[PDB]
Amino acid sequence: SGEIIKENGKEAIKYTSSDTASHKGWKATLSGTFIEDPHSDKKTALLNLEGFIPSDKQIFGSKYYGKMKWPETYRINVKSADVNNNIKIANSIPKNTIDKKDVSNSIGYSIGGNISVVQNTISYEQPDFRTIQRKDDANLASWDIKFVETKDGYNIDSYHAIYGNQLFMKSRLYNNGDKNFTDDRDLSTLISGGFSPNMALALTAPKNAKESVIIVEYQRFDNDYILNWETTQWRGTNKLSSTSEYNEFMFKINWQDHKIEYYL
Ligand SMILES: [Mg+2]
Ligand SMILES: [Mg+2]
Ligand SMILES: [Mg+2]
Ligand SMILES: [Mg+2]
Ligand SMILES: [Mg+2]
Repeated sequence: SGEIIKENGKEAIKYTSSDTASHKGWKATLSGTFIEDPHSDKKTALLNLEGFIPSDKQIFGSKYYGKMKWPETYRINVKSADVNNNIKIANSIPKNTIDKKDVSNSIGYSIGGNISVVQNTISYEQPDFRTIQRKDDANLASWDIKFVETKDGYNIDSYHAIYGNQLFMKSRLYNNGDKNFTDDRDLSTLISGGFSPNMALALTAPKNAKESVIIVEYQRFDNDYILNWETTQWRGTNKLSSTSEYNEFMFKINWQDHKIEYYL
């Protein structure tokens, strides 16, 4: 069931697998390309994570008061574990910090074992946010997709002596509280809808490896953007929410059978 790959007069065999899991609208699809390379002294799998984390944006309020809960940071952790601590994340994308709305890069495998950043390409959008790769070691790759500023240039630190933080304030003078937040069509899709992460990595294993595990951890840190009517105008305040949300998905990396298998 393997396919021959060729490069510079050398050949190897590749195998593909994928599995997917979801819970409460949070989704993780982990796809793999396993390489059995006679020209390398280890085994490698390129893994591609695609998923979705709902924004859970919510608005509450009344005539003089409003609260908008919104996602300030999405955190994605991908952890590798195995009983003999032999299997390592060799590299992962995206790297460093990316402020561009469209994130796109590739991780490639060369026959002989070289990994460069057979290929896996990632792509996602992050309007008004940035991606910070916060961890990149042998057993953890982690990324924060963190809010930067609205198109109007308001951020979580913005402060006006009268209006406070105007972050998602629709009008200084008008509207009831629950009707005074930025419309969905004027918000980043990461706030109105959610985030669609796409990250990738390369795992390296000893030749005799039969199984390991990948754990995908999703965390969404919410903030509360609050409006209070102050006699003649609205005043906004942004703070950390007292709640955040978390979901994780574990996948067996079945090196022996070249399969990715979600653990129920
Ligand atoms: Mg399945
Ligand atoms: Mg470690
Ligand atoms: Mg500015
Ligand atoms: Mg909504
Ligand atoms: Mg844990």
